[PDB]
Amino acid sequence: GFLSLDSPTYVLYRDRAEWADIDPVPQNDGPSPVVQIIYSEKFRDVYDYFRAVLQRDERSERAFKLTRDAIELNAANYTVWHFRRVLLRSLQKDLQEEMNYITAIIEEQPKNYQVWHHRRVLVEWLKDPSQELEFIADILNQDAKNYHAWQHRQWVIQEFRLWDNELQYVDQLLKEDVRNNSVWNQRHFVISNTTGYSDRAVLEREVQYTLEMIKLVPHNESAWNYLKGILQDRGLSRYPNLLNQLLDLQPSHSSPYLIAFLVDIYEDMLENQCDNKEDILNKALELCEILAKEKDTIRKEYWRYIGRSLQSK
Amino acid sequence: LYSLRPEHARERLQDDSVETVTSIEQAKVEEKIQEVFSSYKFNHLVPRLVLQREKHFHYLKRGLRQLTDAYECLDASRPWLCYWILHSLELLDEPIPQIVATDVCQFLELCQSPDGGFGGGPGQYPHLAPTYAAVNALCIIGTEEAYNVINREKLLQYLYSLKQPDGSFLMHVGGEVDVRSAYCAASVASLTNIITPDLFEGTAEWIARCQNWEGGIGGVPGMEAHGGYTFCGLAALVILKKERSLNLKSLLQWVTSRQMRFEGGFQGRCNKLVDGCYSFWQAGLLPLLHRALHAQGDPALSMSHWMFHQQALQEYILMCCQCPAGGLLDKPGKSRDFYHTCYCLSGLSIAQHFGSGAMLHDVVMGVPENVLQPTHPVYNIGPDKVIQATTHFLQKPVPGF
Ligand SMILES: CS(=O)(=O)N1CCC([C@H]2c3ccc(Cl)cc3C(N3CCNCC3)=Cc3cccnc32)CC1
Ligand SMILES: CC(C)=CCC/C(C)=C/CC/C(C)=C/COP(=O)(O)OP(=O)(O)O
Ligand SMILES: [Zn+2]
Repeated sequence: GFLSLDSPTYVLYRDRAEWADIDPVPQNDGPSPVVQIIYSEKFRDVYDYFRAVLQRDERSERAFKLTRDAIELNAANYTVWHFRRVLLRSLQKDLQEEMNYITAIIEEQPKNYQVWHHRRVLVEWLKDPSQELEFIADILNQDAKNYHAWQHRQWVIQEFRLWDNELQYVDQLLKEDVRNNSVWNQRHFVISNTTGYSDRAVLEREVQYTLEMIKLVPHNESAWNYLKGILQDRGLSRYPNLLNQLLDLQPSHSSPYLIAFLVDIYEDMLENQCDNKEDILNKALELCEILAKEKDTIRKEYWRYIGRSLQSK
Repeated sequence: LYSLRPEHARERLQDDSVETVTSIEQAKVEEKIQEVFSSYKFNHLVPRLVLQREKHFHYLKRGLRQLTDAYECLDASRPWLCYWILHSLELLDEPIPQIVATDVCQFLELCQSPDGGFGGGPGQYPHLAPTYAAVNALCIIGTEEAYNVINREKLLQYLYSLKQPDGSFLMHVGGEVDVRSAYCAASVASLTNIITPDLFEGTAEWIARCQNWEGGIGGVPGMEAHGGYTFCGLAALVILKKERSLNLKSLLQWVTSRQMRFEGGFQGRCNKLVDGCYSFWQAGLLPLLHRALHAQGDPALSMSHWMFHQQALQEYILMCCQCPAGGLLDKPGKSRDFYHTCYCLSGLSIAQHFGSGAMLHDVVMGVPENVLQPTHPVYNIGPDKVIQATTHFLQKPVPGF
């Protein structure tokens, strides 16, 4: 039986009968307070009693219900969450109910470390991950980039080892927003742990796919960072068609990303003793200067560092 | 002003007539920012970039004593409020009364646990974030009183109670794990000089597995590269003397791409929005990578500027991230808070102060009174505070066994 902090008939704990046996404990900020918070009086109230209960380490059902309000007033108070999760152990609370709870809390405020770490704990205790991918998807449906949701999602996938349908989920989201960089990351996560990018059949698919996505949204930096990300480990110089492929795009699908990916190719070719080391370089130094003077000035220091490096090898 | 310059319009988003939630929200931001730039080119006067010092001061003035119940959400992050505020004054070169100082100290003594470390407030369990915050606070005050507040011997004992087999650390007992802990740990252990030989054994390697296909670092192995964690990552290594455990080149190429070609400020991650605090988390990596690279005798490094458009960053901050009433902020339209005040300033400082051995080249946008004290790009406190604290604690010996 909980009485909602939002209930119109809510009564401060100092006016409750079931809590008269206990003296609340006011917080001690010392005699000369700094960054002192002038609490509301509902908040002061809840915590003065949390201090009391915590003080005498009262592992009771009322303490349990009190942590709920303490949490609702400041979901970021990790001491409360710790103590609460101590009561789950002592009072042997139905943890599947605790899931329902942490589920509501996360829904209402998903950018909180405590809330997710608390869910993680329940999941570990119950050793049950059956409802995680769905829960995460609902959160990610409200915020397709919630960093906690993804981090929690990878954790689940890699622990319970539930890979089989994730890359499918990744295609779903990229289709909903090809610029969701969290999804491209997720895509690389899924592959890096499933097949890897050695199987030419896969590298092919991905690179073909990525180039296609690039063609559709030329100025989508994620596709590019991904294209360079899956090829940079073996060296872009070992894919002779690639350079060509891109230069065809110069006119119809131009962007300063194309310009910069080329520099990366040239960079890697001098590194791997290409031929026309004289030629290729100037071409590379030209682009770096273009990027520095016109195409991508916000980072002239970088593109001017590049000529300057390739100027000494 | 680089941002008001005509051709700069051209650095406006090109969605390719293929809009997604991303391009849309990005479009909105640029739209508002533009209105800010064009506010000057509005049949009136000459653009005066001025750091509203007097106002940020008064803001920070009370914040150090009291906060409205609006800050009940930061009731578990008070050591931060001290740090954030008591560091913003530092950058403003404002003085920290010898009385308020003792208060801060006594307060932090209350936040400190009899089991090492500091809690988010009086009587809360110790947590590395608060611990980090508490320690910089104390070092910024730099008095032997402040120093003595820190219980070196149990602080180390705390660090071990959290250290993991794979090298990482927990943020607190039964808490979560991500690079923030590595940094907080390495930040306090080093300043207070309590770094044993096996405290951070295997951490450099764990940190390294956080760098992904993007070049940047994620919270944990497998995650998207993000400015906040990238700082904690690199900074942590610089402290551990292991920048090289990372692919510094992909990282550089990553952080540099993080600066917005139009707004001028940085984004915490690719295709994400601009944000004032990242003026320090993202931009801060440059001072760090300059060291790393240079320690490798990199011949292409510059004798005067960091590798990002320092000017654009200062214009973004000054024109877009500053509230009339006082305090800095995320972007226009957003509210002010000590967090952004602490980091838009720290960021500003970095973009206006360059170092590299004999090299010293400052770049101050607007009125020359816009110059802030310099900040150490690793601990993000005063170079002198760092130096003073370090030398002082080395008079003491690491909790020997
Ligand atoms: C209530 S406040 O406005 O003062 N406040 C907002 C919250 C901030 C808080 C935080 C808490 C939870 C999560 Cl998940 C992220 C963040 C964060 N993020 C940085 C990136 N942008 C989002 C926030 C930065 C950050 C860095 C150091 C200490 N606290 C925080 C402190 C300032
Ligand atoms: C020492 C220390 C504690 C450093 C703090 C590092 C830091 C800033 C943490 C990042 C937190 C995080 C998960 C970002 C996502 O928030 P968001 O998605 O709302 O913001 P975003 O869209 O810009 O990523
Ligand atoms: Zn921010």
